[PDB]
Amino acid sequence: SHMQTKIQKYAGTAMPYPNRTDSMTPFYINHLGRHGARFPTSRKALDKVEKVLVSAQQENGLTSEGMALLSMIRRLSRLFDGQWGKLSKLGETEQEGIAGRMIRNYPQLFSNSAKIEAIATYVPRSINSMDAFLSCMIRHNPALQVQRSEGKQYNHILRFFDLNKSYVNYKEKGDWLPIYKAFVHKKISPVPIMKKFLLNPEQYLDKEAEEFVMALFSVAAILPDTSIPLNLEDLFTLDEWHRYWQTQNLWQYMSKSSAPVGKMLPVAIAWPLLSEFIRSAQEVISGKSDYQANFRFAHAETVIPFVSLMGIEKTDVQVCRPDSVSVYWKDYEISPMAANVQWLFYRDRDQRIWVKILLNEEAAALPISTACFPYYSWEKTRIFFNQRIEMAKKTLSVFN
Repeated sequence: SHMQTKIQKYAGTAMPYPNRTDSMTPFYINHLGRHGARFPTSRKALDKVEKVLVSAQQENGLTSEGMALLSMIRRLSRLFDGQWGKLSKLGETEQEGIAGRMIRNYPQLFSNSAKIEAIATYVPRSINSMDAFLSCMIRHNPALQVQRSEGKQYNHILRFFDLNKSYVNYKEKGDWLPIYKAFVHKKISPVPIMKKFLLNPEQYLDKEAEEFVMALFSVAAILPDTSIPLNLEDLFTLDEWHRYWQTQNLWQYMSKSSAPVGKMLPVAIAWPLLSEFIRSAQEVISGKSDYQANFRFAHAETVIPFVSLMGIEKTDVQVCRPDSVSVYWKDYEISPMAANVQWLFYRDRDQRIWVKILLNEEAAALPISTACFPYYSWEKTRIFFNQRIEMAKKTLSVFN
């Protein structure tokens, strides 16, 4: 159903990894993956919902469906306790699927004693995502050679967003914040939603009504990622989900991607990862290294600026009008749960190197020419990426 599939898209970066199917041969794969589907990282939204409903209960202010909602929220509070930020069973099976289709699509690459390396951040959901992925790989071919490592030593290429002080300030206090808040006031109409759950929804101040509804969307958006057999998606109409998504999509765009208000600073900070991608590929191409694949497990704030910095079409657009961002830039197409980028390298009969870019396992486009899409000349692509890195360094030089 197109309605239910649109509602899933409106979960934004909390969308579960989409459904993918099986199916020449690459000699190398260069990979970046976000962790799989996870529990919420913060109790703030759930607490806010429970607090508002509990006060309404003591005021005898709940509708029949509001009482049903409160009972559910108390249950979720018990089920989420001790589980915040953890990879879910669904998150493991997403990684098993991504690895599984890779192995079946390219059996020759991972055959015999092929060599692979994986790295992850120090964050458990990303370590455990790498392990679900690696376990699948080893199950299919126990003769793989496997190097596994993780931790803060990879902060420079996987958590660059924590290391640049101008970006940290921008993320926390930047000029995007008033724009986001104004956009929320325009998009979000709380009274229809609160009318389902609360008697006299009009007695609530606009700000607390907004905050309650925003929190409830947040709880409902993350529940499909937890492997808990409970659902809140029908609380909202398709239009209401659409409006909520528009606000969160704008937040991700402005805080983490190419919005004009960010002056490309949020994108520029990813250049060390793009540099390391090129370096690992060049060493395999030359023979200095003989890895068949490099895998990397990290975060949405790793993937989003990395994709924009590569210049994948429709991901680095600099949209001048906030209300237009949703038409041109879709975070669920870029960084859903388990979002991943794969560079597949090929050698043709004349020994020329070609690369194919997969974004969530579908061919992605670069703003350079090729006579045989989706394959790009590696020479052309490397030069293009090196120019992107040089641009990124210039951008960072203008913000200390």
